[PDB]
Amino acid sequence: TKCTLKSFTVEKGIYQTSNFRVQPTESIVRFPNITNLCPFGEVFNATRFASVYAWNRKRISNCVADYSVLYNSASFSTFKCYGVSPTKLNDLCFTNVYA
Amino acid sequence: LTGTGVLTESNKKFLPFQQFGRDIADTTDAVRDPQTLEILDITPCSFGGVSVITPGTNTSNQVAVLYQGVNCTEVNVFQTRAGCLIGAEHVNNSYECDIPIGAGICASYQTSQSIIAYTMSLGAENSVAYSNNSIAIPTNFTISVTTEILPVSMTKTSVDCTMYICG
Amino acid sequence: YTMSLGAENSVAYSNNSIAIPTNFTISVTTEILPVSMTKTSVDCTMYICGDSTECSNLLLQYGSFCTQLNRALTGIAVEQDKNTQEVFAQVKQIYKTPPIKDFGGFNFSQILPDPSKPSKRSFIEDLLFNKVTKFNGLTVLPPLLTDEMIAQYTSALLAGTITSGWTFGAGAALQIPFAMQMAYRFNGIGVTQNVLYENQKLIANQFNSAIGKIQDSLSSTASALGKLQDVVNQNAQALNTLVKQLSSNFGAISSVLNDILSRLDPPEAEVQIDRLITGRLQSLQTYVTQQLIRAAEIRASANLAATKMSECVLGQSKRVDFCGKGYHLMSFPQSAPHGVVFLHVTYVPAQEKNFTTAPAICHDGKAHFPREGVFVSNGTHWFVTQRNFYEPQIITTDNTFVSGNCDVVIGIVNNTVYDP
Amino acid sequence: SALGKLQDVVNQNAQALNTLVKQLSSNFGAISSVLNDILSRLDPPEAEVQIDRLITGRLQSLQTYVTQQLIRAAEIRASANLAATKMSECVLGQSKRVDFCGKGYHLMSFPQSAPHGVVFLHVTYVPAQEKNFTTAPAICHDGKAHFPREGVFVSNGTHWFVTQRNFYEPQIITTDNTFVSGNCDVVIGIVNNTVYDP
Ligand SMILES: *[C@@H]1O[C@H](CO)[C@@H](O)[C@H](O)[C@H]1NC(C)=O
Ligand SMILES: *[C@@H]1O[C@H](CO)[C@@H](O)[C@H](O)[C@H]1NC(C)=O
Ligand SMILES: *[C@@H]1O[C@H](CO)[C@@H](O)[C@H](O)[C@H]1NC(C)=O
Ligand SMILES: *[C@@H]1O[C@H](CO)[C@@H](O)[C@H](O)[C@H]1NC(C)=O
Ligand SMILES: *[C@@H]1O[C@H](CO)[C@@H](O)[C@H](O)[C@H]1NC(C)=O
Ligand SMILES: *[C@@H]1O[C@H](CO)[C@@H](O)[C@H](O)[C@H]1NC(C)=O
Ligand SMILES: *[C@@H]1O[C@H](CO)[C@@H](O)[C@H](O)[C@H]1NC(C)=O
Ligand SMILES: *[C@@H]1O[C@H](CO)[C@@H](O)[C@H](O)[C@H]1NC(C)=O
Ligand SMILES: *[C@@H]1O[C@H](CO)[C@@H](O)[C@H](O)[C@H]1NC(C)=O
Ligand SMILES: *[C@@H]1O[C@H](CO)[C@@H](O)[C@H](O)[C@H]1NC(C)=O
Ligand SMILES: *[C@@H]1O[C@H](CO)[C@@H](O)[C@H](O)[C@H]1NC(C)=O
Ligand SMILES: *[C@@H]1O[C@H](CO)[C@@H](O)[C@H](O)[C@H]1NC(C)=O
Ligand SMILES: *[C@@H]1O[C@H](CO)[C@@H](O)[C@H](O)[C@H]1NC(C)=O
Ligand SMILES: *[C@@H]1O[C@H](CO)[C@@H](O)[C@H](O)[C@H]1NC(C)=O
Ligand SMILES: *[C@@H]1O[C@H](CO)[C@@H](O)[C@H](O)[C@H]1NC(C)=O
Repeated sequence: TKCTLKSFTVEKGIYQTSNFRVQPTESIVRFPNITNLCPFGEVFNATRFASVYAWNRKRISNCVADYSVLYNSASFSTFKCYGVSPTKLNDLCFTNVYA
Repeated sequence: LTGTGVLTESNKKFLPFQQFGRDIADTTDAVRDPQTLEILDITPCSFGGVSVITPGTNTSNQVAVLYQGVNCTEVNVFQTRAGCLIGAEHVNNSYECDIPIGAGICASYQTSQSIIAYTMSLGAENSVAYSNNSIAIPTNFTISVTTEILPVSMTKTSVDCTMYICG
Repeated sequence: YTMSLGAENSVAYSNNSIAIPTNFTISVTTEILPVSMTKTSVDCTMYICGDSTECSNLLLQYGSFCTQLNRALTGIAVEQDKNTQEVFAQVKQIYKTPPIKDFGGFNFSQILPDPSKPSKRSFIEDLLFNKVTKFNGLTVLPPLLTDEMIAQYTSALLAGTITSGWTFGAGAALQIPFAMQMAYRFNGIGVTQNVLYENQKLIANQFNSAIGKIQDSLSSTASALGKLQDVVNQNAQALNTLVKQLSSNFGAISSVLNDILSRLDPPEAEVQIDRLITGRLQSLQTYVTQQLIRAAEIRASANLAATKMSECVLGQSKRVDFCGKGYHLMSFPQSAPHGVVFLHVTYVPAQEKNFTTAPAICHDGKAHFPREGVFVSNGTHWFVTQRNFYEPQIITTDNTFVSGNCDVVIGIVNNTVYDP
Repeated sequence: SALGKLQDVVNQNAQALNTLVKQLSSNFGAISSVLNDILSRLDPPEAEVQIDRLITGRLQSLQTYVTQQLIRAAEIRASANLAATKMSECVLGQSKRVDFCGKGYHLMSFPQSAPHGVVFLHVTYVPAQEKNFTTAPAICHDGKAHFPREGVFVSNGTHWFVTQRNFYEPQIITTDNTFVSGNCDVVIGIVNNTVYDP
């Protein structure tokens, strides 16, 4: 009370100092069962990409994607992320990604 | 979907295509387990408000703590409508309201000098002997001069922005 | 169509014509007055951030806005408490009604509490309460004076009124029969006490009929308490808007702080957190400003209600159209959710009659002016009656006073005064 | 503690001024809260944005302060109107409004100057030492009703007297302070008595 009132004397009355809040004990990482690692050797390590006006769009779903092995490979010049961060992406589940 | 809360069971019936869920205020209160098909219920963590009922520091340093919107189980003990007051005792008497707690409960520092919690009294219990042939005519009087203070004005201040914002 | 301002009446004005009423009617009205609102306490930090230390560290860079809003809300709560504390708690001793309830013929069954139901409000107050019917940082604080305490205050006020009149508001309550109390109420508006002492039965019947009509109207319709319902709806809409303002992006990527923290790194998410904080703070400041304006309006209404209580329930106000349309007689407060209801018992006139009047009369060369009343005629004879009730009395020397000769008064009849 | 409202107004004004002064210590997201330090350490490009953010923050704070000051000024205007009404109705006259100037029958008031306020000394008339009596609506002497003009018919147990309403002063029931209206079988509560004729 003396800290929230910024003084050393307190008169008779009721003062709302702070609030109560239970702290969490542990954390869960509940995720579904997924296999069939998404093939990145055909999207990146392909024979030859198409032209700019005829870019190839390939839908990929029902897989598990590891985005850390791409940035840490030190083989990509630019790895700019928009809307998301270069990290904190291996802990999220996407609905439908494109390439 | 991340966050914190008490994952308890529920009674609502999620449709086969429905996975997540919301409430009246568009707040997620129930989701589905990714592994199994059990319908959970995201109950928010326990939290509320804390109020410190204390007398003047010149009198004593004994204080009390009131937890607002709790059920005496989320934290000598008193279950009130405003909350659960831990630090005072519930007496059966009734005095004037010194420290308004809420819902009629009032706290005061009385003697064994401790903090008590009682119900405020609305005044004395008087009963006029009303009858069809009874009147009470006064036989004396007493002139009483009372005081009444009302503010008329305040300090005339003036804040120049061209000197406050940009010095 | 075009709204009509009212009926088209043409008063037959004349310098020798007067309309004195020959009857009356007791008409009890109803007035709704808000006294207080719901005491809310919006947690600034929990509303802006919601259990986020990274967001709190950025919110701390905006100054003492959190403390300012908390102090404003606390002041609003204390003000809403003191409003009802000054409106209802205007009596020191809690009076009670005697067991033998025979108030000269008046029936206060639905007004006074009854032991048939549990310890709660009376029948009319229960009807009023029945007709007016833990969050993301927005908690609700309970009022200090509970509904039972407000009901006990209203019952004590009713008992003190019925048993004393206005003597309980200036010191110690003085016992007095309700018949003599009504006689004093009538004498306070000019009407003599013999009218009441002769038509007490009719007046009690009219009062009971008015109370029954009020009860039937309150049981039939529910929009009678419009102001309280409007205040409740405004508060609920303000709270709902303040809650829904958390679903807006305010230019950020999303409105979910935890999702933003899980997706973007802190360096890039700092700007999004700042934008969300600015938006939520602007919304909360707008809410606090509107709440302060509404609290000032409610304080004005509560001051008006306390004035109308002190000057009309603890006494008899002589102000026109202040505590009832008509000649005010008495009033009874009734409890209401976040408000107060008054039963303004007024003295309304009835069918009048045309007579012939004169400013004075001259008997022996001197002008005789009416001391208390007015000179009226029925075509052949002249009588001095009251101003609000037709009671023809013989014009004697004890009812009029002589002041000068009858040569300067513009208009005077040559009547014949009677010397007892 | 008598001038509690005045002390509270002064404290609220002082707290508002102190908060308005202290709001200059926050940067509102800027690098620093010192405008001169920012201008001396940064180039004009970034200094423009820093000054814009500081101006936005300080303008929001000043607008909040002005809004609160307007609310308090409206409250003070209402209080001053009430005080002027009480002055005009109790110091320049005798108010008949119940509980308007003192708790009791208002007699007179005396104004007293106070810092940013006014103090009234409401002189009231509070009755005391009340005694129980037996009252009656009217009396009948010769078959005609008798109602008192101004007073109440009270009896000490054996004799009926007419006294004032706010002060016990018994007087013999005469025809001067009593009028006749009606009969003795239309009033509920008639009491047979003898009216004296001077
Ligand atoms: C999913 O995987 C877990 C181990 O990761 C395994 O125990 C479980 O049987 C699998 N199937 C289901 C339906 O959970
Ligand atoms: C693709 O080629 C890179 C070489 O830059 C190699 O590191 C990587 O393992 C290969 N496969 C995939 C799936 O990226
Ligand atoms: C479904 O609705 C019925 C009534 O419409 C209700 O009785 C039942 O409890 C509900 N079931 C739920 C909410 O699971
Ligand atoms: C919670 O508070 C209520 C209110 O009195 C009480 O009746 C109840 O026993 C408490 N505990 C639980 C588990 O409900
Ligand atoms: C009336 O009360 C006063 C005290 O206020 C006292 O001095 C006086 O004697 C009393 N008069 C009677 C008649 O009792
Ligand atoms: C007579 O009284 C009636 C109302 O009872 C009124 O409408 C009418 O104008 C009066 N006439 C005269 C001549 O006073
Ligand atoms: C006066 O009006 C009432 C109705 O409120 C009626 O009962 C009564 O008979 C009337 N009196 C006269 C004298 O007409
Ligand atoms: C008063 O009215 C109620 C209902 O309106 C009735 O039950 C009661 O008997 C009445 N009182 C008397 C004394 O008749
Ligand atoms: C007027 O009243 C008197 C007495 O009340 C009566 O004698 C007289 O006949 C009345 N005149 C008319 C025109 O009604
Ligand atoms: C009253 O009005 C009538 C009608 O106009 C007129 O003849 C008479 O002189 C007036 N009397 C007075 C005293 O004005
Ligand atoms: C009243 O009498 C006087 C004196 O005789 C006379 O002048 C006057 O006209 C009379 N008034 C009326 C209305 O007849
Ligand atoms: C009047 O009667 C009441 C109750 O009957 C009693 O309390 C009071 O003392 C009496 N007063 C006098 C002066 O006898
Ligand atoms: C009432 O007053 C009269 C007049 O003074 C007196 O004669 C009589 O004895 C008194 N009675 C009582 C009971 O005091
Ligand atoms: C006055 O009340 C008493 C007590 O109930 C009763 O006996 C008496 O008849 C009543 N008198 C009148 C006129 O109502
Ligand atoms: C008053 O006198 C009349 C005369 O007949 C009588 O009928 C009546 O009962 C008397 N009053 C009382 C209260 O005795």
